[PDB]
Amino acid sequence: PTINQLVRKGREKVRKKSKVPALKGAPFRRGVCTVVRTVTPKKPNSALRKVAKVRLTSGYEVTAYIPGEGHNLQEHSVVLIRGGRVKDLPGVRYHIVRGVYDAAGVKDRKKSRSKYGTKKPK
Amino acid sequence: LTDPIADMLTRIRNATRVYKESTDVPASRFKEEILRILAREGFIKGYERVDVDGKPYLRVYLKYGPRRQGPDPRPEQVIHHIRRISKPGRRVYVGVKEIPRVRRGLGIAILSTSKGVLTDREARKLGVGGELICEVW
RNA sequence: CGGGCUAAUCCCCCAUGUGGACCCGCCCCUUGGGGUGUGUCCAAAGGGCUUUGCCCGCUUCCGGAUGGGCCCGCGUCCCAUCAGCUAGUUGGUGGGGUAAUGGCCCACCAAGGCGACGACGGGUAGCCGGUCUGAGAGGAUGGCCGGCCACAGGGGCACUGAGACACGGGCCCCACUCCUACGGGAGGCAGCAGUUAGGAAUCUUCCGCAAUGGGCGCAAGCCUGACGGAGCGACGCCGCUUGGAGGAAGAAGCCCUUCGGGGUGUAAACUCCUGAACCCGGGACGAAACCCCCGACGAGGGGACUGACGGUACCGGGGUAAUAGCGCCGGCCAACUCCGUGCCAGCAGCCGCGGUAAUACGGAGGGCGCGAGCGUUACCCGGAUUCACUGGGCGUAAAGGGCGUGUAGGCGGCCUGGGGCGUCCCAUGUGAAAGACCACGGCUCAACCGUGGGGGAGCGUGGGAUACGCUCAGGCUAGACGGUGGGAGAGGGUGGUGGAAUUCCCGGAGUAGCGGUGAAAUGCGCAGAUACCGGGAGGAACGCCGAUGGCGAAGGCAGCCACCUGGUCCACCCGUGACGCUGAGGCGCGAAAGCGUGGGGAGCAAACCGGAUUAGAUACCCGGGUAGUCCACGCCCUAAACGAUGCGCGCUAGGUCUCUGGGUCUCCUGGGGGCCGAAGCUAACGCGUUAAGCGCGCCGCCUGGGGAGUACGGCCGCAAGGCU
RNA sequence: CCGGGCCUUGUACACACCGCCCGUCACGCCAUGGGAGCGGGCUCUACCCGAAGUCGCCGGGAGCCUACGGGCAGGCGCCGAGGGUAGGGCCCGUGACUGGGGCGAAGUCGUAACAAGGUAGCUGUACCGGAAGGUGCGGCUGGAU
Ligand SMILES: [Mg+2]
Ligand SMILES: [Mg+2]
Ligand SMILES: [Mg+2]
Ligand SMILES: [Mg+2]
Ligand SMILES: [Mg+2]
Ligand SMILES: [Mg+2]
Ligand SMILES: [Mg+2]
Ligand SMILES: [Mg+2]
Ligand SMILES: [Mg+2]
Ligand SMILES: [Mg+2]
Ligand SMILES: [Mg+2]
Ligand SMILES: [Mg+2]
Ligand SMILES: [Mg+2]
Ligand SMILES: [Mg+2]
Ligand SMILES: [Mg+2]
Ligand SMILES: [Mg+2]
Ligand SMILES: [Mg+2]
Ligand SMILES: [Mg+2]
Ligand SMILES: [Mg+2]
Ligand SMILES: [Mg+2]
Ligand SMILES: [Mg+2]
Ligand SMILES: [Mg+2]
Ligand SMILES: [Mg+2]
Ligand SMILES: [Mg+2]
Ligand SMILES: [Mg+2]
Ligand SMILES: [Mg+2]
Ligand SMILES: [Mg+2]
Ligand SMILES: [Mg+2]
Ligand SMILES: [Mg+2]
Ligand SMILES: [Mg+2]
Ligand SMILES: [Mg+2]
Ligand SMILES: [Mg+2]
Ligand SMILES: [Mg+2]
Ligand SMILES: [Mg+2]
Ligand SMILES: [Mg+2]
Ligand SMILES: [Mg+2]
Ligand SMILES: [Mg+2]
Ligand SMILES: [Mg+2]
Ligand SMILES: [Mg+2]
Ligand SMILES: [Mg+2]
Ligand SMILES: [Mg+2]
Ligand SMILES: [Mg+2]
Ligand SMILES: [Mg+2]
Ligand SMILES: [Mg+2]
Ligand SMILES: [Mg+2]
Ligand SMILES: [Mg+2]
Ligand SMILES: [Mg+2]
Ligand SMILES: [Mg+2]
Ligand SMILES: [Mg+2]
Ligand SMILES: [Mg+2]
Ligand SMILES: [Mg+2]
Ligand SMILES: [Mg+2]
Ligand SMILES: [Mg+2]
Ligand SMILES: [Mg+2]
Ligand SMILES: [Mg+2]
Ligand SMILES: [Mg+2]
Ligand SMILES: [Mg+2]
Ligand SMILES: [Mg+2]
Ligand SMILES: [Mg+2]
Ligand SMILES: [Mg+2]
Ligand SMILES: [Mg+2]
Ligand SMILES: [Mg+2]
Ligand SMILES: [Mg+2]
Ligand SMILES: [Mg+2]
Ligand SMILES: [Mg+2]
Ligand SMILES: [Mg+2]
Ligand SMILES: [Mg+2]
Ligand SMILES: [Mg+2]
Ligand SMILES: [Mg+2]
Ligand SMILES: [Mg+2]
Ligand SMILES: [Mg+2]
Ligand SMILES: [Mg+2]
Ligand SMILES: [Mg+2]
Ligand SMILES: [Mg+2]
Ligand SMILES: [Mg+2]
Ligand SMILES: [Mg+2]
Ligand SMILES: [Mg+2]
Ligand SMILES: [Mg+2]
Ligand SMILES: [Mg+2]
Ligand SMILES: [Mg+2]
Ligand SMILES: [Mg+2]
Ligand SMILES: [Mg+2]
Ligand SMILES: [Mg+2]
Ligand SMILES: [Mg+2]
Ligand SMILES: [Mg+2]
Ligand SMILES: [Mg+2]
Ligand SMILES: [Mg+2]
Ligand SMILES: [Mg+2]
Ligand SMILES: [Mg+2]
Ligand SMILES: [Mg+2]
Ligand SMILES: [Mg+2]
Ligand SMILES: [Mg+2]
Ligand SMILES: [Mg+2]
Ligand SMILES: [Mg+2]
Ligand SMILES: [Mg+2]
Ligand SMILES: [Mg+2]
Ligand SMILES: [Mg+2]
Ligand SMILES: [Mg+2]
Ligand SMILES: [Mg+2]
Ligand SMILES: [Mg+2]
Ligand SMILES: [Mg+2]
Ligand SMILES: [Mg+2]
Ligand SMILES: [Mg+2]
Ligand SMILES: [Mg+2]
Ligand SMILES: [Mg+2]
Ligand SMILES: [Mg+2]
Ligand SMILES: [Mg+2]
Ligand SMILES: [Mg+2]
Ligand SMILES: [Mg+2]
Ligand SMILES: [Mg+2]
Ligand SMILES: [Mg+2]
Ligand SMILES: [Mg+2]
Ligand SMILES: [Mg+2]
Ligand SMILES: [Mg+2]
Ligand SMILES: [Mg+2]
Ligand SMILES: [Mg+2]
Ligand SMILES: [Mg+2]
Ligand SMILES: [Mg+2]
Ligand SMILES: [Mg+2]
Ligand SMILES: [Mg+2]
Ligand SMILES: [Mg+2]
Ligand SMILES: [Mg+2]
Ligand SMILES: [Mg+2]
Ligand SMILES: [Mg+2]
Ligand SMILES: [Mg+2]
Ligand SMILES: [Mg+2]
Ligand SMILES: [Mg+2]
Ligand SMILES: [Mg+2]
Ligand SMILES: [Mg+2]
Ligand SMILES: [Mg+2]
Repeated sequence: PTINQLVRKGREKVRKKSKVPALKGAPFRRGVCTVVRTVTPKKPNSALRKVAKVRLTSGYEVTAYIPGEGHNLQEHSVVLIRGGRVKDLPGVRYHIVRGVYDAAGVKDRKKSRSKYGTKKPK
Repeated sequence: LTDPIADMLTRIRNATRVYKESTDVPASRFKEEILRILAREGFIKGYERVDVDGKPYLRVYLKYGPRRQGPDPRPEQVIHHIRRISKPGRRVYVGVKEIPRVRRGLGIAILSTSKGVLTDREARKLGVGGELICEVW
């Protein structure tokens, strides 16, 4: 377009749409589970994934997917979450953090333990 | 017409692609002063002040490269490139320090100045700047 | 609360006036600047030592110096789905008030001020130096340190004062809490720690004025949560260690095997050497001044006291093998096999892994990369050339406004002169320091810090040059406009009008079916249809000409005639002499359908009824048939309103066809309409003097798909609905 | 009618017509809007009362100091945080019920578009219909032969 136009209308510095609103610009928000259960994914997969619906100090309430195998999550379980969705599971945008609060890490897990809150054996 | 200068330049660039022995342009001391530069640097062969059905002109005599083999024997261009810079839409002004050096020194940029039209180097020599007319190679 | 007493650097009058304040006059100046003269007004404070002199202070007046106040110019985020705001509101006269201009305050006169250069309202945020990213332009950012501002529980106010409308001052009001002897009182951590709460999370209720700096004091000294340090926290950066050398064709265990073997693996073990920490001895720099001695309380030269960190670093002697953890191994992206499992349990940042031979989950072996770190999440720049100034784009991928007219604005052809706004050069003041950048210097390096050096943009002052931009003036005719003479045309509007056909009515004649389909049926017909002849009424569209044609900005326009009128082209080269292009807004036009009012109504024809095809047939085919299609006046304003191609100008081979002009009539030249194609462009298909080619100016427009041209608000409208 | 060969053409198919794909109704999750209303924030206008406090007048029937042509107290007033009455503006949240939309899928009905998709398709409007959609008027070719 004309330089004039660029002088009249300039160009639009399009901003970003955050992908974790329920956080309120925070890296971690505590919640309290409300609907511990399983959730099937959309194609092309099949399973029964471990979801957690959590109310937050941010007032909101969102599904948080429980990573790993075997957990200890039921209603009233103090928990923490993190940013990160699960492509195949619409309705889930955030993760939970094992080994934190009323959530414990994975059992007999030895590799990538950090990502699964599981301390060191012998 | 808006900018005869680019038009001038445009006329050139338009013929050099078709390989014209010469071509014409409406005249003006400024257009000439320009052209003055464009043979002293060697892109053109020079101009003479012709005259068409009552009107002045500037039939510019064009210079091109040598015939070639391969499948495209057409003679390489002297003026590989010639584009306007400062314009009526955006007048462009430079200080002596911020005067560009065309294509690492193989081209030039004609500059209008209080001390006559100059080349990218002539200005730096004279220590001035001005309305960057165009860059050419 | 009250009664009565006493000192002073407290307060008051008088005197002295160098001097300073005010009025009025006059010189200079030029906004209330300095000097001058008469009338008027005003200063003060003592205390101490070694005592006719010193030091400290006190009074005024000029100046310096620093710290300020007020005012100006340019710059400073998001939404126009905020388009209008304004009565102290803008100006003036006159007073108040302050240190001082001021509508900062009051009174009165006037009717004015701001705004698409985005006023008014809303949302957000403390700005700058800098900080990070970045090749850069630019973006994001404003903690720490440095400067300025604003606040001191939420608001208002004035006093004290050189200075505030004051955080640890005061008055009141509100909200809150606490104390209490129940009559009443108090408080304000956003000072240093600390508690409680909220949160993903941010520390010690430590030492000391030794240093630096600050207040007070002549000094001694005092205050000092500023400041100097200690501690906590891998929070980030820097540095260091968990060892070094020798060490088998190579222990065990462990993983793989084609069972011969392979891998871990110089790794260990063990030999030697070195010696983190932990033990003792020593033990600082920072600290030289104030002060005291002589001199002169001065220059200068001598004299001591003092160290929080701390018995710390650091120096010496001696001396122990002394933590390794994390991510990753399908591609991006460096690093491979084995079991378990079997679209289950699971990884996932994207493309995607798993359904009995998984380099993609889990474990293990082994391996890759960093290394007291390793990873994840969050957010910022980058890659994003994906808001493109550098540096993009709109024929079919998202994007040309339906078309015109025209305001503001942007932009503007040849030649001469003045001015010197942009613009360029030189000088010069500011552009604090910290930081960034180069050189070097101290902690044994580095991180950190010190020293010097070296620049700019930007704006303030003076001078200069004049090419382009601009402005003022003078000429010109190559863009535009115009005069003379013509030409073609479904250009638009009103009024008349001509014939063919369909439908119905009337008359004559005539008989067993017509009509309709792929085939049939509904339907019409002995109450006489169909096909024929004759006459009449009514509405609508104009056959051949006619076409790859023409006109129109577009939608669109088609029998003939006349009138009213527009645009347009060619020639002659007669006049004006840049008068121009574009065009956010605004305005007008705008096919069909649709709306309102009043006509009109033959043919056709949504909905509707019927008959058929079908599994069904709310459809495609058939028989009827209402609005509507037609006219007048109003709206409605959308579309595949298409060339899916904005408008004007200049430059860039041609060939063939066609419309209309001019010539000299073979042919040449103008303007439109198609075709193939030069170079060139283009992701390709394609375009190509009617560009989608090389360019200049201006407008509109795009920024993944869907959600959606939907919701909200606003405007328009009778409504359906339109615009944004 | 069945199969195959070559050329061309169109194609939204490439698991290749046993393709691809549209819409209503069914179920599940999420999200926005409409909605008799309720709940809170912000802001504007007018009026009543109005604390401290500066400022302006009075200081007498009248107290105190004298610095006595005065000063303080003390009285009246204008402005005034804020409180109250009433009425507008804007935004957030919430709401019986309601309207469509998105994603999931392995269901139900039919088969609208992509080939001449079996009635060429799309489009504006208008009407109709369980739904994709049909149809009438005009328009584009992005229509096959
Ligand atoms: Mg799967
Ligand atoms: Mg909670
Ligand atoms: Mg529990
Ligand atoms: Mg994430
Ligand atoms: Mg890991
Ligand atoms: Mg440029
Ligand atoms: Mg006395
Ligand atoms: Mg006196
Ligand atoms: Mg003051
Ligand atoms: Mg005012
Ligand atoms: Mg008046
Ligand atoms: Mg302006
Ligand atoms: Mg704006
Ligand atoms: Mg900021
Ligand atoms: Mg910050
Ligand atoms: Mg600061
Ligand atoms: Mg405040
Ligand atoms: Mg306060
Ligand atoms: Mg507070
Ligand atoms: Mg307060
Ligand atoms: Mg206070
Ligand atoms: Mg203050
Ligand atoms: Mg305080
Ligand atoms: Mg505190
Ligand atoms: Mg807590
Ligand atoms: Mg601290
Ligand atoms: Mg001290
Ligand atoms: Mg001191
Ligand atoms: Mg003394
Ligand atoms: Mg004492
Ligand atoms: Mg104290
Ligand atoms: Mg400090
Ligand atoms: Mg070794
Ligand atoms: Mg010791
Ligand atoms: Mg020392
Ligand atoms: Mg030692
Ligand atoms: Mg060892
Ligand atoms: Mg890693
Ligand atoms: Mg992997
Ligand atoms: Mg593989
Ligand atoms: Mg890597
Ligand atoms: Mg590899
Ligand atoms: Mg993993
Ligand atoms: Mg894929
Ligand atoms: Mg396997
Ligand atoms: Mg380290
Ligand atoms: Mg990014
Ligand atoms: Mg890169
Ligand atoms: Mg870039
Ligand atoms: Mg692009
Ligand atoms: Mg398109
Ligand atoms: Mg168009
Ligand atoms: Mg104009
Ligand atoms: Mg000019
Ligand atoms: Mg001039
Ligand atoms: Mg100038
Ligand atoms: Mg500096
Ligand atoms: Mg060194
Ligand atoms: Mg330095
Ligand atoms: Mg530099
Ligand atoms: Mg400079
Ligand atoms: Mg200057
Ligand atoms: Mg001049
Ligand atoms: Mg101009
Ligand atoms: Mg002129
Ligand atoms: Mg002409
Ligand atoms: Mg003319
Ligand atoms: Mg009829
Ligand atoms: Mg008859
Ligand atoms: Mg008849
Ligand atoms: Mg015809
Ligand atoms: Mg035609
Ligand atoms: Mg003439
Ligand atoms: Mg003349
Ligand atoms: Mg125009
Ligand atoms: Mg219309
Ligand atoms: Mg119509
Ligand atoms: Mg009607
Ligand atoms: Mg009606
Ligand atoms: Mg009617
Ligand atoms: Mg009828
Ligand atoms: Mg019909
Ligand atoms: Mg039925
Ligand atoms: Mg039937
Ligand atoms: Mg039917
Ligand atoms: Mg009919
Ligand atoms: Mg009607
Ligand atoms: Mg109707
Ligand atoms: Mg109608
Ligand atoms: Mg009608
Ligand atoms: Mg329009
Ligand atoms: Mg067409
Ligand atoms: Mg056209
Ligand atoms: Mg369009
Ligand atoms: Mg263009
Ligand atoms: Mg002729
Ligand atoms: Mg032609
Ligand atoms: Mg062609
Ligand atoms: Mg070519
Ligand atoms: Mg191009
Ligand atoms: Mg044309
Ligand atoms: Mg336009
Ligand atoms: Mg989207
Ligand atoms: Mg979108
Ligand atoms: Mg629409
Ligand atoms: Mg609405
Ligand atoms: Mg609408
Ligand atoms: Mg066959
Ligand atoms: Mg054959
Ligand atoms: Mg075929
Ligand atoms: Mg089939
Ligand atoms: Mg549903
Ligand atoms: Mg709602
Ligand atoms: Mg309400
Ligand atoms: Mg009242
Ligand atoms: Mg009052
Ligand atoms: Mg009083
Ligand atoms: Mg009030
Ligand atoms: Mg009020
Ligand atoms: Mg009150
Ligand atoms: Mg169809
Ligand atoms: Mg079909
Ligand atoms: Mg079809
Ligand atoms: Mg239609
Ligand atoms: Mg219905
Ligand atoms: Mg129908
Ligand atoms: Mg049609
Ligand atoms: Mg049309
Ligand atoms: Mg078309
Ligand atoms: Mg087609």
